[PDB]
Amino acid sequence: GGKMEKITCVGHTALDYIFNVEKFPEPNTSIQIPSARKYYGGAAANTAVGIKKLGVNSELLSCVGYDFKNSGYERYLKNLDINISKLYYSEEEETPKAWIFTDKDNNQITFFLWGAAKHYKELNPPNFNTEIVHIATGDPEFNLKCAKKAYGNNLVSFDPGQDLPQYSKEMLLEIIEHTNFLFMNKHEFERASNLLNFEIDDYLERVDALIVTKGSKGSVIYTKDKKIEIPCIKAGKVIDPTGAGDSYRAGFLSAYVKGYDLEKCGLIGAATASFVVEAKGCQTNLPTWDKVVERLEKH
Amino acid sequence: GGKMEKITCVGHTALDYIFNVEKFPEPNTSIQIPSARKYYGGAAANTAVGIKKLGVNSELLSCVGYDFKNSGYERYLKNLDINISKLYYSEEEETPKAWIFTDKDNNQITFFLWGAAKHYKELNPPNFNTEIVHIATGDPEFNLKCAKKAYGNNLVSFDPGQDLPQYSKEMLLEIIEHTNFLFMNKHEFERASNLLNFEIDDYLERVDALIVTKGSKGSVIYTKDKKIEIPCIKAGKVIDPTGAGDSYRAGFLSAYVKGYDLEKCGLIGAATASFVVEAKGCQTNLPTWDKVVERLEKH
Ligand SMILES: [Mg+2]
Ligand SMILES: [Mg+2]
Repeated sequence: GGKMEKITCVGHTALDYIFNVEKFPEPNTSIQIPSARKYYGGAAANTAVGIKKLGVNSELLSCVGYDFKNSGYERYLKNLDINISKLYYSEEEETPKAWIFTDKDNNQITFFLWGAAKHYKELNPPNFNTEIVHIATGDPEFNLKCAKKAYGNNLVSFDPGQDLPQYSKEMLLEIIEHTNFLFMNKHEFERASNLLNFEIDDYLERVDALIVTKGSKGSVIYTKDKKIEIPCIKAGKVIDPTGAGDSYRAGFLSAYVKGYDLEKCGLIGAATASFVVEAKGCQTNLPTWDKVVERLEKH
Repeated sequence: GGKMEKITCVGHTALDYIFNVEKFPEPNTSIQIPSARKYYGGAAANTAVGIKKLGVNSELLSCVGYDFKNSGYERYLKNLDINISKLYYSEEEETPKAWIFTDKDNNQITFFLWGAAKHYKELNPPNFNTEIVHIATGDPEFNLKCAKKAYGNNLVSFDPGQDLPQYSKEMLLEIIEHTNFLFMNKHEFERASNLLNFEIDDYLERVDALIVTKGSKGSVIYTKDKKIEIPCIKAGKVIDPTGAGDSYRAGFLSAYVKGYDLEKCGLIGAATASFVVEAKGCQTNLPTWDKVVERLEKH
């Protein structure tokens, strides 16, 4: 049939570390970083936490490591009442991590430790009883299994994100054919469209809504019937843009479950993203529902 | 007076992590690393462990973090009978770490998390009762305090290493004036000599032995009386060159304490270095004394 008032987020739960260096080192040189704070991250977790903060029950499906057990992150999620019953805990691998070296002018070079994500290929998705299954970056093969199992039962939301290069023409077409809400940033949309030889109408033969996000230039929602332009919502002061995308999706999907029309979903996504960019870390300044509604009332 | 049959190593104790990536990422891209093994490291610790493996009692003076306590590294050092009574344990900071991203052609870009090394400026050196105080990379101000306190009591060994750029003409002259054995790699020697306007004889007015290491082209020992050429000792197969320098110093200083002439000290240093380069990690393939003597017997 169809399922309950909740959203499942599938994909990375990770610890993000931002290392403030002066200059990237040339061969046979040692530069340093004073300290490196850890932030709770991972696209799936970011989205799940944002959804929960907006008053919608979320559940998380990720592979975590031996250093997740009893650690800051686990207690943090338990304290937020996020259902983590579906987490796979690895005995051998550590939790996925992103080690981000950033310079003095603010140019970022990153890295992603796969770690316990190696386990996705050993696993198969459970049945989902949620209204929406949102598939964020993770293991593409497992993500396709999730889309193909959920589609026609749960609404499927998908954003290929930085995983996009790993999808062949054929595999991308397959997951999109099992997607209800397809989110892509503009660069990724152009790349996907060139790969698929798709125009907008080709996506809309397969999905219910295509949402192209353009950051500071807003977003656009395309359906069969309509093109909806969503403005960017002005933040107070941009400290960290990293969590913005996941937070827009968190807001959009939360609004959808809460029963608003797609335009309002877009506006809530935009308003949500405007909060997260005000602080460092993808989950640090996630807003409540009433705070997001209040900000849209001003803008 | 003078002191006992032991060597104090001052400076970094660190955890080294080598991350095997495909290509360094361009702006707004996510590449990955499958896993990242941890190796026991830090120039001071590397040297102390190498010394101990050669049958000479060593002690370590480093600032370590809250994640050192009870961790792999602490038990490992205790099990090797390395005196770690002088370690400073930080409550607030983590242990220094080196995060080394390496590519497919084998080009390395590195980073050094300062962490608990912030505490050196809060501390002052104890009296040392050892025959040699070896001062490796660390906090230059604390290192100078160590040299100035030890000189004329303990023999002082010093290598500015990758810290060399942090020393002004004046500060470098000062620590060298309190050094008995000065080690430098050739590039660092040329840089130091240009900065100081020193020729070899200028060093020798201040130090007892200047040891210039040239890796695969061997090393040279200069004293007032003599120039001693030390060949490189052929290894089996070079897997990791990272630990080679510290191991040469470990061998050289161990031989010195064991009462051999400087030429033999050089040869032992060379032979020791030939073992460490055969495996990944700076301490993983550290040889015993008899094994080092045996290898020189062949070469
Ligand atoms: Mg269809
Ligand atoms: Mg003098």
